[PDB]
Amino acid sequence: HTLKTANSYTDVTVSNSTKKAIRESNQYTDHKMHQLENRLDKLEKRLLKLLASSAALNS
Amino acid sequence: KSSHTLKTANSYTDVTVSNSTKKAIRESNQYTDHKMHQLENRLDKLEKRLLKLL
Amino acid sequence: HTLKTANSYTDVTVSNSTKKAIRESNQYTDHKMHQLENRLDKLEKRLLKLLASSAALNSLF
Repeated sequence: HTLKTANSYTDVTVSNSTKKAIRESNQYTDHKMHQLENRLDKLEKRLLKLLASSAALNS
Repeated sequence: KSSHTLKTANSYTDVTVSNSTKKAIRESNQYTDHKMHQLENRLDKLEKRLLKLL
Repeated sequence: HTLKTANSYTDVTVSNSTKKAIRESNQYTDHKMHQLENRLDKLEKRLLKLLASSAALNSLF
């Protein structure tokens, strides 16, 4: 009786814990990828500048 | 009966919880590798376009 | 009771687990993001340099 009840309480709580961990870690991930996306957006705009600048250098 | 029962149940907890810590770290590390491919591919492209442009 | 004690042990163990997995996943994500940031810093620097010498050449000419 008691062994089965504890082990099932373990199973259900553990399974909720696994979800919460991944949920929270994957949200941190999304947070860091956003920061590197912003950075890549800004790079790409700088490259677009150099492109026009290069074509203008010809002459 | 009951210290035997407490002990058995805690041993169950220990192996189940640790496997789950490992499980959660594996899936999150996988999701992160997924988001890293897309970021690194974007940067690969940018350096390629700068090199071409040069 | 034995059940109450077993379940309390389970709650502390699981809570410590959640904290540990999140910490370790996040440390991973931090190392992978730091590597890219490094790559990205080098290119930022090259671009600023190429932009200023082309923006200089334009002005001169």
